[PDB]
Amino acid sequence: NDYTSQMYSAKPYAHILSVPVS
Amino acid sequence: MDEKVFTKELDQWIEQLNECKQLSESQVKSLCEKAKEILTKESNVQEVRCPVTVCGDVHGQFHDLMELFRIGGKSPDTNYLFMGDYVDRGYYSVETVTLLVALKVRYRERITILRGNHESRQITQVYGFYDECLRKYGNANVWKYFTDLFDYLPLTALVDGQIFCLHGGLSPSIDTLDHIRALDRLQEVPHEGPMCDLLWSDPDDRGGWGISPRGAGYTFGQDISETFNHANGLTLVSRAHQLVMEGYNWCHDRNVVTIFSAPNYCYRCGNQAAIMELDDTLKYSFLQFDPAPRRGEPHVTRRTPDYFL
Amino acid sequence: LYPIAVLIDELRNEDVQLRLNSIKKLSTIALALGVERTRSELLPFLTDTIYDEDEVLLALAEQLGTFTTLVGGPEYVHCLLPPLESLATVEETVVRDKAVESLRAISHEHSPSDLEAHFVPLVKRLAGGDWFTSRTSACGLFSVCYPRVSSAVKAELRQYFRNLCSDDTPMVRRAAASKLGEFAKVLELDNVKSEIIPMFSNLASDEQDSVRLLAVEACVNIAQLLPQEDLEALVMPTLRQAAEDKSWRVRYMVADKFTELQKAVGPEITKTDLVPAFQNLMKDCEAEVRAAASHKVKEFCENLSADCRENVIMSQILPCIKELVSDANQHVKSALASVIMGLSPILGKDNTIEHLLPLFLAQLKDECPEVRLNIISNLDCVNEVIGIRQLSQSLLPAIVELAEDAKWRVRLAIIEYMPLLAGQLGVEFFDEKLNSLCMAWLVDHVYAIREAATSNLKKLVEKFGKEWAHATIIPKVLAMSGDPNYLHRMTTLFCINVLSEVCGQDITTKHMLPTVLRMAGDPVANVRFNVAKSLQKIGPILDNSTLQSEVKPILEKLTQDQDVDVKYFAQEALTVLSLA
Amino acid sequence: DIQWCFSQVKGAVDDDVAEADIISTVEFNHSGELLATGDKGGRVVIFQQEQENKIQSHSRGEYNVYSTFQSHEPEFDYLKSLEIEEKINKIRWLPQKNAAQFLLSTNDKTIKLWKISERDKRPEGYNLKEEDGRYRDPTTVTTLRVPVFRPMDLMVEASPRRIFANAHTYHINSISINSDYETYLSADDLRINLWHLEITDRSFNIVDIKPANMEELTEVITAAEFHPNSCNTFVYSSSKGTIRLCDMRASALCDRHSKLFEEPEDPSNRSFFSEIISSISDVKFSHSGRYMMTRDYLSVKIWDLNMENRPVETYQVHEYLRSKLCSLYENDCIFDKFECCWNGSDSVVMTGSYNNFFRMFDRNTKRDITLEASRENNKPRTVLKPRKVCASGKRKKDEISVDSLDFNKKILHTAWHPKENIIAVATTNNLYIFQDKVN
Repeated sequence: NDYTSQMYSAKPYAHILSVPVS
Repeated sequence: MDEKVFTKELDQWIEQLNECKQLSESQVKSLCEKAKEILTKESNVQEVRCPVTVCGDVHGQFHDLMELFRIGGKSPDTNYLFMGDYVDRGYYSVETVTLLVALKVRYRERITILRGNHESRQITQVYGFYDECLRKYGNANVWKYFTDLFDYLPLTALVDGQIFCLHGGLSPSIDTLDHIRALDRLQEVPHEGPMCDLLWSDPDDRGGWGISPRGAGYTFGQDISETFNHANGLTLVSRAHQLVMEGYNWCHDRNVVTIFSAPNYCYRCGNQAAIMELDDTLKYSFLQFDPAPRRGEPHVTRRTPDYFL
Repeated sequence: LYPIAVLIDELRNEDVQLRLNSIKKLSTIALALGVERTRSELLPFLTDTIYDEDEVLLALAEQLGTFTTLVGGPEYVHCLLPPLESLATVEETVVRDKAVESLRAISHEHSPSDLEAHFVPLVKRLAGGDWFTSRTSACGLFSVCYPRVSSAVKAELRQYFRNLCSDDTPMVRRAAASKLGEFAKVLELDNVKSEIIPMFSNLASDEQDSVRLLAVEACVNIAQLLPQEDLEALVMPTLRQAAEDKSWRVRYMVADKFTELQKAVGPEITKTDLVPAFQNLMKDCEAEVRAAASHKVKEFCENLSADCRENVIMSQILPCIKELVSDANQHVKSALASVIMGLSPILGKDNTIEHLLPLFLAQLKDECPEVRLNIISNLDCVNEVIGIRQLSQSLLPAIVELAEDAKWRVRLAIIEYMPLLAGQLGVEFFDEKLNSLCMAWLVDHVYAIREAATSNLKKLVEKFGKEWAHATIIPKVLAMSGDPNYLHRMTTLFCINVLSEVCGQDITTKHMLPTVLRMAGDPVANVRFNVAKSLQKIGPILDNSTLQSEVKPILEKLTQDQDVDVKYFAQEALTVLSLA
Repeated sequence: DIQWCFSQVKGAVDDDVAEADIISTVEFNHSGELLATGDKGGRVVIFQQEQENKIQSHSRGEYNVYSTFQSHEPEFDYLKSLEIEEKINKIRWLPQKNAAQFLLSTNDKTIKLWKISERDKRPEGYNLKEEDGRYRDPTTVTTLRVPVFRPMDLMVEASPRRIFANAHTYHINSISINSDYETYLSADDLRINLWHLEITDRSFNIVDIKPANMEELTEVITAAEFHPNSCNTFVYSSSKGTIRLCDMRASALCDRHSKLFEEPEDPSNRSFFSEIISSISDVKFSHSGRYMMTRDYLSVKIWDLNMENRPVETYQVHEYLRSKLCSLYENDCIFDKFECCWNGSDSVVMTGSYNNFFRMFDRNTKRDITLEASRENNKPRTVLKPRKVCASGKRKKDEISVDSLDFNKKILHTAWHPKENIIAVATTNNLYIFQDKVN
């Protein structure tokens, strides 16, 4: 069991997400 | 005597620049001095008469400027009225700015170039213009020449007293062009003050007053813009310096219009661009266009290349 | 003598440009020192100078190749071998190629005795070294030093070649497979059949594919040698194994070289074996293979057996094209449509209107403008054979639908193509249907389209003649010159400029001159100095009397306007026309 | 079984290194002589082996410095304008062409191509000046002599020969020379290009898994590779466990794979972290050509080119941390791009771990050791002693407790001499050269 309540892993490869412009 | 040889020299310079070839520092110095002695006469507010073809941000994208010239008629056949921003991330920013200033010097009546917010020594140093000058000229003299030249550029422009053109937005401390005539342009634009609002402020869809994210200027709302419009006896305000997907966008009950002239800004946003054609009857129009196909770029082509057959 | 000691101290330098423009004139320094001085002490300074860049060595290689006379001639040419050999080892491929070219060049200077004495051992050293760049550079020297040696040397060289074509690196192997054809060209026929075919097969069946895709060109150059009674016993199995390869690169390289394969192997073997392989290529799984194959359709059918040509064409090739036309990949249709036309003058009018015309109309209703562009540009073949009536009954939908869409590039393309269509179709149908499109373009929004139509007017008029011009061409534009916008007025002036020099002096003076004089009074200054430009351009065709009577006073007036640009241009006009 | 004996140390000697002192990649040559080491900031260094002086045979020479050259400078990409970095990600050695020794090199967004050559000659003399540089009179010249080459000391150089810049949107993280000395690839986090070694202005995108709407990112590429004997088999990894194996023969655009190695996840382990601890980190082939290791975060796994749904073997690196996973997530140590390396002949594997441990499992005898790199407790020609970790409180004078390991000295990158048994483990700031105990 673990208590960091969450259901995502976009943390390490963050810059692959939007960070789009300006 | 000197006028004829100078005109022929300028014609040669324009012809050479038309195929993306830079110049020497002596030529830049002479052209900058001539531009100084020409622009020292024009006041802050300039009344240019119709017809004219309003433009927008070019941001150093030389090929987009060439496409614009191929779309809206080659100079000096068609008048033009730019709104600054010849720097910040263009691939050929020096070529674009020298072409524009050469056209201004040779055709001091046909063309009129306003002042942009991004043409300040610190701003150009931060946003790659200084780097471009270093990597192309090998020194920083031409950058200093262009920066000191930038002071003489007029703030705004007028067309028959009805269509008002400026790079950015208005100011709360400014009410009419009579203060504009009183304001001095031979100084650096600060991060605060009425001139900063003239060059950095933006109109917003929401009401009230907001602070621009760029750290300078304050965003005027609908009410202030409308009060200015009906107070000064104008019909609409033409501005620039805001990226929009569809090229041009009406705003604030069609009072302020946003115009962009650098299609595919920063080569990634993939927007459109348009130029407000203005006729003798003052029936404004628009001519949307797409960025011209270029050559020499590193192509990430899904189609097979010639080395892998 | 001073510039000599100037240049000498520029070889040893620290600037690449100064070194370059000093090495460019090595012939001058050589003539300065002389033959003995050069051969004795200059070349040893050029042998070791491998501390340089691409273009420096690239120029030095050629310069050394061209020194065959400054060293003395065909007695000491074998003294330029150290520097070229030491160039043939660098990594930049262009330098290696220039060095090999210069070596092959100066090889024609050695005496056969000197050949066997020094050049052959150079080939042995280069083709036996360790640094595989040396072996790659040595692969391509046998062709120029083979024919003039003795028998035992020939056997030694063939042994070296066979030891090369079985190397353990892939680069040596591929750079030997390349020159396999040039080597086999000079080998005697019995030696060819005995030795070249085994190496050729071993290459064609190599473990790589970057090595297999050259055996096809090797096969062309070899099959152009053997007698007809052997192209099936020796070469054909390799080719049939190639045309079913597993790596699409070899299939491509087979397709792209199909017409030469046919020419070489001869119509018998073509009609026997190639057509099925051709269909198997055209029904491929990849895109580029079909692209090349379809692109090669016309010339293929145009060289078949003269007797059974129509039979085999109609029986085999047509269904493949009927499948291709309805493909989903753009480039395939774009390639096929542009080449399909060549079949009509060989199939005849009946089979044309039966089969070809259906898929012609199926093409003309495509969606990728490039397809319609190609199929419209390439209409002369069918127009020469079946008459343009049955096609012109339906071409107008295509042209009209094409010349009105959004992206102005395709409009510019169809405007570029309009003169060909007008000259190929006929004038009556033109003035009946299409004549409105040029007038609709002349007032288009996008300036580039306006200039395109401007030049199109000149091309069309010089094609037909000035009679149809003053019939259905100029008056309307002069009437249009009164638009509210100034751009269209300047456009009319542009058309007058581009038309005056061909529409006859009488017609100019009687029709357009009053229009120019009226336009000279336009309020906005742009039209006025453009009028000045137009008068400057049009002056020569006019008469001096007309100038003095009407033009000169207009120039004097225009030299007095409120602005300065029209003044400048009118001064230019008066100056270069002797109207001052 | 073999024994490992500390035999050298390099780099800084203290424990207060700056940022640009963190060894970030280590890659042996093809033969074994040279050994690159590109620590952060771009200071690629190159260690030559002291060749065997026939007077002493057993003592295979220690490593000496051979050259040094800055690779990448800081930068600002005004288009996005944030922080174009000066790291070194992946060094790779092209084979022997001539007396030079080429080598690729890559920061996060531009791949150079260096060259290491030797010079031992220079010109001495002039015709317009004397050696002093004091010009003679341009008329005093009467005879002409040509500069000649006279010997000198040995010297090296490193000139950037090509630059494959400006093609990837995201961050490059892999390189692989192909199989034919002509091409190579370089896979960013969503694309894959395929350059040609002598053309610096083109590329050929060959794999793209970018969804049209950038909201739903599910998989990202994490490592690519080619086959050391095949011309047309590249095996790029993924981020959810799968390892696709494309094939550049069927169709040019290899978006349609030809296999899918994928573990059928077991419900007996997935509690809160499998989706983040089951991400591949570096997929290496094997010198033979068949097997293909994939070091994930917690377990080396040896796949096979003829068994899709299952590995042939499996090993556990530091399985005693499956409980500590939670605390490890609290300082971003759960994200750590590890790496492995094969034997010279497919017999042994290895992989870095925490607190300066680097296990090496065994193929044939299934044994596994756990050494420890540390300058203090050893001297050249000593012998290392297999350590022993403990999960529970059974701490009897030969172990290190699980609650005492320092998750700050991570041995990420390692190497292995392509023929002999001279490994080179790269700690946070040093370049240990544990040599074998030759007998």
